[PDB]
Amino acid sequence: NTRAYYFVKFKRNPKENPLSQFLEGEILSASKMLSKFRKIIKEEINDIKDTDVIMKRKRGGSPAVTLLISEKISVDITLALESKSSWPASTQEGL
Amino acid sequence: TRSSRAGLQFPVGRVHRLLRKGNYSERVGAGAPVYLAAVLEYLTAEILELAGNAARDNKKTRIIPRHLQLAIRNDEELNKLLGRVTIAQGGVLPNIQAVLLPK
Amino acid sequence: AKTRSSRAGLQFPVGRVHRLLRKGNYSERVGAGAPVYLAAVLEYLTAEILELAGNAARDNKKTRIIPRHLQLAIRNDEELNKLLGRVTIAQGGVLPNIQAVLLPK
Amino acid sequence: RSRKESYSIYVYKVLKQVHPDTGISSKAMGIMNSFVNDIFERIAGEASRLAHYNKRSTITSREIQTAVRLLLPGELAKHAVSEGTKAVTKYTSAK
Amino acid sequence: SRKESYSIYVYKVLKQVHPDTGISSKAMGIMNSFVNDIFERIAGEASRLAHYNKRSTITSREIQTAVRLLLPGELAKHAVSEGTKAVTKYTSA
Amino acid sequence: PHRYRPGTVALREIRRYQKSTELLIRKLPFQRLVREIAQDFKTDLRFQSSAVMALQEACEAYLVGLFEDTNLCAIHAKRVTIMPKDIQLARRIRGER
Amino acid sequence: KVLRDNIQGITKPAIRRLARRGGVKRISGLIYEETRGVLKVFLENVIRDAVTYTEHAKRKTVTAMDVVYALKRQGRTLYGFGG
Amino acid sequence: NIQGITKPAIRRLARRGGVKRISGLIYEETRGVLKVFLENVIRDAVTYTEHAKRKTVTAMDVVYALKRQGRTLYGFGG
DNA sequence: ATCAGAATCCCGGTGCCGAGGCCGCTCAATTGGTCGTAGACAGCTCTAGCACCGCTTAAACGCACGTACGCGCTGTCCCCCGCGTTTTAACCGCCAAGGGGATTACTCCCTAGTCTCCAGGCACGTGTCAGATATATACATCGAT
DNA sequence: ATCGATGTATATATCTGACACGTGCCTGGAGACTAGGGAGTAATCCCCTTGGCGGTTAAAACGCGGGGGACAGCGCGTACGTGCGTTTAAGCGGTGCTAGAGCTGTCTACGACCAATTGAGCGGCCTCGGCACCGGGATTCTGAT
Repeated sequence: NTRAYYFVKFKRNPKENPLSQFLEGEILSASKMLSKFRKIIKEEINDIKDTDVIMKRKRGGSPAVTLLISEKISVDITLALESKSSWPASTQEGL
Repeated sequence: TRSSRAGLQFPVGRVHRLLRKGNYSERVGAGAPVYLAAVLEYLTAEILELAGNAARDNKKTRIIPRHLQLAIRNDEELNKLLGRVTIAQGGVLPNIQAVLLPK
Repeated sequence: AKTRSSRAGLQFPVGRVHRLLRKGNYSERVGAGAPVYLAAVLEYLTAEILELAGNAARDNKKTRIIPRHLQLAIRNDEELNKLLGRVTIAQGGVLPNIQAVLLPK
Repeated sequence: RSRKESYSIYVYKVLKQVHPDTGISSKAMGIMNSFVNDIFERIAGEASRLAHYNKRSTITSREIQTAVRLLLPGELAKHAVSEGTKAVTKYTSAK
Repeated sequence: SRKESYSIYVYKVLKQVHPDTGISSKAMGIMNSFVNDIFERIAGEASRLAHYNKRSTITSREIQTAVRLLLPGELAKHAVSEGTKAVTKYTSA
Repeated sequence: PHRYRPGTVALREIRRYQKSTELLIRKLPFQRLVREIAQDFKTDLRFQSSAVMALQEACEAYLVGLFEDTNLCAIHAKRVTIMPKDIQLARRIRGER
Repeated sequence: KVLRDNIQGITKPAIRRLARRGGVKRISGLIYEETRGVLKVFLENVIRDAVTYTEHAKRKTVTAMDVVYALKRQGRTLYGFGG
Repeated sequence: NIQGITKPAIRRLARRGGVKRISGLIYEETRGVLKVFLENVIRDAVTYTEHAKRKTVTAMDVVYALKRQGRTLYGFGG
């Protein structure tokens, strides 16, 4: 009943959805998704040969990845699921 | 306090002082005295609760060592925890071997 | 003499014992003579066990103290057997001892 | 006029929680007192042995939990672990 | 790149006692565990004796009464003799 | 058929299995028993070979030290055969369950 | 791959041999089931603590030091497996 | 002076233990057993005492002695 | 059965003392705030655990038979038990002596901590000999004959 | 009791893997200073142990007779040991995969530490109840009748 934090369960869908690997039973686990995301980012930024791009250590889940370019730039990359469906029932009287 | 913060009755402060000045390790995580005070309070509540009931059976409103011995030795997993502990003025469990009974 | 072991006439490492007493959290401090004493006691106990075991080996006309011989040394000596009563010894076997009733007449 | 420590009033409060009308005699007081001391020394000794076995320098709630799971027998162990987790969690819930 | 043990010290004691008797590998493991066991016992007893008296240091006095508490009769007497002899010599000169 | 009087082969087997020291419980079935008992505590555990051997040493030491006390109990009742009441008396005196 | 009912791996001659080492001259036929029960109780009581020491070390492999620590806790110290 | 543990007192201990019928030699054996146990426990108590540089064996000394024998004893300020 | 003679259990008035409640104060628990480091997280490496196959062969199984031994039954005797009487020494309360525990103040020396050598110890690698087994041999001994 | 032969123990020849030993590096042990706090030592208080005693009485000790339980002997049936032949699955070796132990760098959270301070806890004190108990009554045991 927090109105803002939700569990995500995939509904029926014929065409297999590539997020199956990230399931924990019937719930899509934020942890495993984040893990794969950060692993991919790290291995890709290690392909940056002539620029020190450093992945900052884990702190939470909302600031999923924080990258440091050279010694002045910082970029926060946040991963988000998109839903085309109706806004969740609770979040109606807003806006 | 700090025991109230955890909803405990046993003093987390004192258990911290004892885990620190007792030379159990160099450092003591601040969440350890809480866990330990809770386990102590749970075991004390268990013992005192079984004890109380036995005293009430002896229609008495005051636990005495005999009642603690009755509680500790009747309960199967409290016995195994204090299997090697003699309780002063405790007596034994009323138990006559079935072969000795009359026939 | 440089090393404390040779200065104390022992063979066990006074220094290693001092370290183990310090980083073992037995007390805030460790007196100077405590490692010396403790290493002397350890050396005496291991000398006793090895002496008895060597004798047990010389009995069976072997030259190497195997575990069997340590077991014979420990069990066949009242005081060690009281010190090591709750001690299993791998490959130790047991003392050869048939109860007095089981033998035929 | 010194200050000798003992768990008298604590055991007393737990009693008044679990039997609001039953008292406890000074000798059974001493027995509960030595029981608290014995169990606490066992648990802390096993926590210390755990820490030194894994070459750590902190007795955290992990070590106390494994000490409880080692000492107290089965059902008592499970319920004590639950009680401790709940207390520690509540302690984290405050500030 | 190190591992602690007593595998060589026990060998020295052996050569000092039985000058021509080897010692197997598993027997060396046994003795290496026996020394550790007696060490943890005497040290734990000395720690208990340090707290029971509200001391802080493990002197030689503590180790001595710990040896008296653990080892049985004649082993206790001989071990205490050896300990005081080694300590006194260390103090000397 | 030629035959020693019963008891003789048991005596020589006592001599023989008290001289030697090799493990007596056959190894692989004990490894399987250890894994089967461990499954009830944490699925998919791996057992260092020497850890399984340490369990086997401890278990054979315990069963031998239990049959010694059992034989003491049985002889105490003017018997030679050991029987489950003997084992249960030994384990009740020792303090076990 | 689950295993089940290997307590019959402690065969009849294996228990007979363990007894003969213990000194027993003549074994009754119901000793085998009681001995298997006793062995299984002991093994559970030791492997529980071995696995607990493991899990606390965050490992997934029961070392021999964990078995030795479990035995030392049960009060049956074992010599000859490191530590 | 061990005879102070009189025959009826050993009888009472055995009653509490649940013993129905007592032989006649149980008394001497029980005096021996008790003397052994007391020798061990008082030896450790006096050891703790001597080490504390005291001269009065106190309750905590006997409690510790019994704990060291493996017979923990609740009830004396442990 | 029954009837009795105690033994035990119930219910109520009664005293005593010990426990439960209150109050004052001192001291340890709490709270910030700072700093160092333990340990967590990840990532690489490679050891060691698991799985599987095929053979050989020792061990386990199954079965049959006989005899030793477990167990029930009976008989005798001695030795605990229970009871009544006589003795003895434990309990208790009191008082006195004084030894030793416990506390405090002061001082010193013993150990922690740190930094700087450097040799004792460990892993590696190697050569050889102690012990297990093979083969042969002398003698104990189990036992049905 | 002789065989004998099964088994045990004694004697020598061979192989080989385990051990005892000879290096190379490295890291932990040792040494010299500094500093400060823990332990020793002396003085003093006062509690608490020991001893002595006198009385009373509950408990111990002693005698005795009798019965009931321990112990030996015998008989009988089963059930355990022993030997063979057949079956099974352990043990060994060899390969192959890889999951996880183990080591290392980085970095941040967390816990030690110190000073202030404030309430929780300990101790002294006192009032009330709760348990022991006595007594009377009622029911239920054990045992001869």
